[PDB]
Amino acid sequence: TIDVFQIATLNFTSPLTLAPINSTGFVVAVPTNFTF
Amino acid sequence: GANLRQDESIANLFSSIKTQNTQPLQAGLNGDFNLTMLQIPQVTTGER
Amino acid sequence: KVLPPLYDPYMEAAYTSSLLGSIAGASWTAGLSSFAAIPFAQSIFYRLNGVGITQQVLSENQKIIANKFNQALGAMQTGFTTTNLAFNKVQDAVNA
Amino acid sequence: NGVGITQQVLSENQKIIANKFNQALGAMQTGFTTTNLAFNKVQDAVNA
Amino acid sequence: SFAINAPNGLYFFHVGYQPTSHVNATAAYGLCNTENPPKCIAPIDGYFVLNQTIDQQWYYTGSSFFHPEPITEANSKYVSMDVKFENLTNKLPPPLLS
Amino acid sequence: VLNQTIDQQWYYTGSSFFHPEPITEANSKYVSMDVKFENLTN
Ligand SMILES: *[C@@H]1O[C@H](CO)[C@@H](O[C@@H]2O[C@H](CO)[C@@H](O)[C@H](O)[C@H]2NC(C)=O)[C@H](O)[C@H]1NC(C)=O
Ligand SMILES: *[C@@H]1O[C@H](CO)[C@@H](O[C@@H]2O[C@H](CO)[C@@H](O)[C@H](O)[C@H]2NC(C)=O)[C@H](O)[C@H]1NC(C)=O
Ligand SMILES: *[C@@H]1O[C@H](CO)[C@@H](O[C@@H]2O[C@H](CO)[C@@H](O)[C@H](O)[C@H]2NC(C)=O)[C@H](O)[C@H]1NC(C)=O
Ligand SMILES: *[C@@H]1O[C@H](CO)[C@@H](O)[C@H](O)[C@H]1NC(C)=O
Ligand SMILES: *[C@@H]1O[C@H](CO)[C@@H](O)[C@H](O)[C@H]1NC(C)=O
Ligand SMILES: *[C@@H]1O[C@H](CO)[C@@H](O)[C@H](O)[C@H]1NC(C)=O
Ligand SMILES: *[C@@H]1O[C@H](CO)[C@@H](O)[C@H](O)[C@H]1NC(C)=O
Repeated sequence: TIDVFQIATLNFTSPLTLAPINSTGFVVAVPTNFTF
Repeated sequence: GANLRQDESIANLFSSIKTQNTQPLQAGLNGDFNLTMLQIPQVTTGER
Repeated sequence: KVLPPLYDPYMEAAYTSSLLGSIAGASWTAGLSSFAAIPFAQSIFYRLNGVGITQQVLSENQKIIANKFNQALGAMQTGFTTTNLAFNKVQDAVNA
Repeated sequence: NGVGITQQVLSENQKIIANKFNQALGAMQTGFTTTNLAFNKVQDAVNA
Repeated sequence: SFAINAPNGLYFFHVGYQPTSHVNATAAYGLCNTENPPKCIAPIDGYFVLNQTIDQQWYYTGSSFFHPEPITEANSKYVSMDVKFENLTNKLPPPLLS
Repeated sequence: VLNQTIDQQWYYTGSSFFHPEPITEANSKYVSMDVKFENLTN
């Protein structure tokens, strides 16, 4: 940050997994906000 | 330049992880379908 | 010099695991903006229904379809021989 | 509507959708930098 | 998508629908009543969600935007019986009414 | 299809599997008149 280079590890964090519900139907993530 | 382009292409291909929603697949039988062949085994003795 | 690959094999494993976890879904909606937490077996049966197999057949032949799918997944092992074209392609890339 | 947005939502958020589209078209300018991959491809073709 | 002229080709601006905020909605595979010949319906380009407009009162919402609406023949299709469908005895949608 | 569940009694079957079922509005759609269509009186 302009003294010594640092070594970091690449790691892709996938979005939080939607665990299925044990109810009759299923749970769906429907958008409420959007962009183009 | 060739190596940089290859790295960029592979990063572009692997970038789908960051914007892909998934569900936690059950270990072994998923209902009646056996997906043990395609799943990474989990062993506590050593590293993943 | 042979440069190391951009990603660790753990990152490739994460990519393939995300691919495996992304298979299940609604598979009937107009777009790709919503994610439905439909289990894998339900998604496979819905894919079969979309193929042209009615729900009566799917409900009757549940265990039969599951057993055939498991037999196919088990027979996936035998394809890693020199006879298979895709394995030949893998070895050809390695040889190149 | 074909994407999966019902006509009620489209009628309700007409100006909001238009404003978001205009913001996207106005932010299209920012992509002509060395960070973008497509602009890098353009400059790569010119350089070749 | 908009295509403009580039020095040695065409430059494409692909405008896409990107959602930012999501809502977890209780959805149903389908709904139908209790008749000797059952009459089961499924959503068209959407889901049968549970949340009220502002439980056994099911609404219809679009795939790409959450906005519950009454279930009619405009946004539903008739399908054969599926055992995962919800059996409705009260608050039947007009498609499910005999 | 024509075969019975187990002729002028017509059933519906899926493309990928033969299993005749009664014809309803779930598996049929209304279309304009076609000459090759079967005229049913019973
Ligand atoms: C599901 O598939 C897995 C993997 O193919 C099966 O696990 C194998 O079971 C056999 C028979 O007991 C063992 O010899 C193998 O060592 C197991 N592992 C592998 C990797 O082949 C499993 O039996 C199948 N069935 C169920 C119900 O889980
Ligand atoms: C809705 O009702 C149907 C028809 O009664 C149910 O389907 C039956 O479910 C039982 C119990 O699981 C099975 O043994 C039968 O084989 C199913 N079919 C028939 C034709 O009876 C269904 O389970 C009900 N669904 C819900 C969500 O309550
Ligand atoms: C079903 O009935 C229709 C309507 O009567 C028939 O269509 C006519 O067929 C005749 C004889 O081939 C033609 O000359 C006419 O032009 C057709 N159209 C009309 C409007 O009359 C049709 O052939 C019958 N189909 C079968 C399979 O018997
Ligand atoms: C969508 O998000 C914008 C900001 O990105 C906000 O101003 C607007 O009120 C939101 N609309 C909703 C939540 O309906
Ligand atoms: C939906 O549930 C997930 C976990 O399954 C959670 O991470 C997310 O924040 C929830 N979204 C809401 C409550 O809007
Ligand atoms: C709101 O939506 C949720 C989705 O999980 C549903 O369970 C709940 O009943 C709804 N509430 C109302 C008041 O509509
Ligand atoms: C069985 O199917 C054949 C198909 O060629 C049909 O001609 C025949 O009438 C059917 N028989 C019965 C008893 O349904």
